[PDB]
Amino acid sequence: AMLDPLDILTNIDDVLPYYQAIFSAEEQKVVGYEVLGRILADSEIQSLGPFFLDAGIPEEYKLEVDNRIIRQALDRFLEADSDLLIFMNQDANLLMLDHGESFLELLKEYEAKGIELHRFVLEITEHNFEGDIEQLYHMLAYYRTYGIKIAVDNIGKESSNLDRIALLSPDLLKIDLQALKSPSYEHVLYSISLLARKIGAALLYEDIEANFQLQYAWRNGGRYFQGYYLVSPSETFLERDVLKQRLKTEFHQFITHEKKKLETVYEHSEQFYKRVHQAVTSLRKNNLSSDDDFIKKLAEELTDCSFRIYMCDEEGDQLTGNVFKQDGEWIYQPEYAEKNWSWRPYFLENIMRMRNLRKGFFSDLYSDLETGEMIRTFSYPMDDQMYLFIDLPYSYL
Amino acid sequence: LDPLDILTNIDDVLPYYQAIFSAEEQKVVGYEVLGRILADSEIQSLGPFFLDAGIPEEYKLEVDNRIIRQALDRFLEADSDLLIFMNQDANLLMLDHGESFLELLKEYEAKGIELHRFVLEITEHNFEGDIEQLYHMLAYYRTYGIKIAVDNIGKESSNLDRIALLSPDLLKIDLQALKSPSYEHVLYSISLLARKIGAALLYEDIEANFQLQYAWRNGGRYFQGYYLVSPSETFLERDVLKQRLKTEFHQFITHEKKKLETVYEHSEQFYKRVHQAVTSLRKNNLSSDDDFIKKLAEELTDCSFRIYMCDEEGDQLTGNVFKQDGEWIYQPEYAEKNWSWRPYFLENIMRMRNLRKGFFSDLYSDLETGEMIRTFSYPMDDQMYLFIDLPYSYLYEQDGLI
Repeated sequence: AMLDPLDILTNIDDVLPYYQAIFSAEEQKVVGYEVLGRILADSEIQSLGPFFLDAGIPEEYKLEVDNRIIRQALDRFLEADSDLLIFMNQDANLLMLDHGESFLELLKEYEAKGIELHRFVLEITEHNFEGDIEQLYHMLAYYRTYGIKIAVDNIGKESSNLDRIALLSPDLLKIDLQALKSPSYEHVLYSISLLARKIGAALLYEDIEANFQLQYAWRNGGRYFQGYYLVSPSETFLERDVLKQRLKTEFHQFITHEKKKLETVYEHSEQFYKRVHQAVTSLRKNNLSSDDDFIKKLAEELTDCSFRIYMCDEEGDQLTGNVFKQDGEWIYQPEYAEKNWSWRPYFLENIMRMRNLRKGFFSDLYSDLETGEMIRTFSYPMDDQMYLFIDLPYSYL
Repeated sequence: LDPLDILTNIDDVLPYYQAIFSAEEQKVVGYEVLGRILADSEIQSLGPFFLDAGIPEEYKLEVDNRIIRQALDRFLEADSDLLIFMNQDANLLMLDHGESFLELLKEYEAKGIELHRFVLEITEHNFEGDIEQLYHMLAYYRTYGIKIAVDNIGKESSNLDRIALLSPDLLKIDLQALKSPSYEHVLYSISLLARKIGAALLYEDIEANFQLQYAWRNGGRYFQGYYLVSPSETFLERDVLKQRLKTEFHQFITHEKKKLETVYEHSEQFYKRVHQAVTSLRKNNLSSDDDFIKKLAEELTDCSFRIYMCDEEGDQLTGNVFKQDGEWIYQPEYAEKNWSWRPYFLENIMRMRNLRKGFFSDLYSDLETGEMIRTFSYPMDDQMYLFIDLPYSYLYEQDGLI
């Protein structure tokens, strides 16, 4: 039914490369192309994808096929726009058979012909590589001295290891959104983008098929985009501005969606600090020496929109019980009035921030330690080196 | 030790324990259950035995069962709120889909140990089986209130997609490896994801001061190691270490307070320098934006290497001015590029437009130059925004900006 190894090795002259355009967030333009293996068989252009991913095929015959596709690709690039990036898949297991010399030579051959080496983006999967990371790293680090870029593919799929990835110090991380097709996957992208920001790697999102995938990509550090939604593979290079208009309008909308969401959260914060300021000022006029009193009085005076309320000093010591709210009613929890919270990620920073601003503010959304529901906590500066804290549920309106 | 010396002396086998410490109170919250054998009048590890590949599972399970039962017996005497950390081999566990082990757990549920006190530590590094099959029985175990800890995070088992899918109650981070480089960045991203999904961090193998320091500054909720308390055969007083930890953390707090304010102070003094420069250069001067930054660059020559301006939506209003090998250059092509996809970009505009002050970004890697930098963001008139990138050569000669 489908292609046989022998169908390809017999018809090696029919083999050709295809190209898929990669687009940028910056200029919403064609930044480069991925070179893909193809074959014209029985009046049909079909994929060499499985052929290269088949372990039954002797490796020497693979190189001879890949060699032809690459030489054609790079010939196409010679007579095109000289700043285009060239995205190529290479098997690191196959590449190591000679320490990547013949491949580097091939690339070195094209530099002399007219292609700067820094245009080459070499796509690789670290979890398919057997043998020492240190041995591979030095090769790629030697590769890097010529400006050859290293992309790492299929992040977090089978034996994917963030530590071995970070060490390879890649120029580019390739992310597919297949495990998105579901609440928790956006935190994964969020953490990845921040990691990539620290280690100095750009994010390319691939296999973008629908509009929501492009949005998720754009709002999680995506610098480069690829997929059917943008452009399918073809044997011809496209105009560099094909999708400029489409994408310019689509990004403006993302920008606008994101700005509004920030306005809302800020608006609700200012309109919450108001409710808390009035209550704090109106009740700190009455007998509540022990701070434990004030809390259970404050919890009642908020519009049934609290959760947990407690006070701390500048070194994170809780000198107040908890006033937990379950089923729209109070609970007093003296037990917690002896804990240190300086270990919590942003705690100390906030205390400091509150002595400068002299204003309250919300944290970002995070999972509540005891319940597990998404919350924000409002921090309020009290008189005499003290700080009020208010845990606050979803707002899943 | 021969596996035969262990198997025929199955009676000498015993559990040991290592305390795990709370961050809030500085007290013991549980004990990891460790396997030992008294052989030739000396306590020895059973680790080199549970690792051995030529010993059939029949026999590993026989020993494991003896240890666990003795330990849960010991727990039945101690405090009713102590956590029980048991490191269980996923392959051994999955031989019967966890059935028998859960059966073992239910028996002690019948004797008065609430299932929510159990912390099942899993190591997915070793797993030969179907991975979503394991997560299936792990999700099932959770329906009884059992807590799930994932092991070797950051190093061998460092996959975000997988942590999130399981969403475990605990992440155990080993700190031997520490003895920022790549590793600290990986831990940092894991730390964030954990705050978002509700997994507490347990730092184990703490055997020095800088490791305890590290755990505490990096969201560590629980701590374990030689530095704190070595493994013994007996439970300790629950406040055994409260005083040593209480003061040792105060040093950490004061060192961090001092560290946070020095950065904050520098940002303040930086803002004043830039405010003078802009207002001075812009006041009574009729020249365009691109000409303005070229002049700003020269005024700030000693502390920057890139300067450019953008509007409310991230559109760059100017080309770049760029300092390459000590001489400023002008790159017009950067005009009209959009930066809104960068993390924090729209958030920062929001902050500037409401705070009406400028500020330093945190340390991040410059994509072009390849060095750790900081960017300074400044709000100007007419909803315009100024960005000044600082070179590593400037940061390192300032106190505390790395």
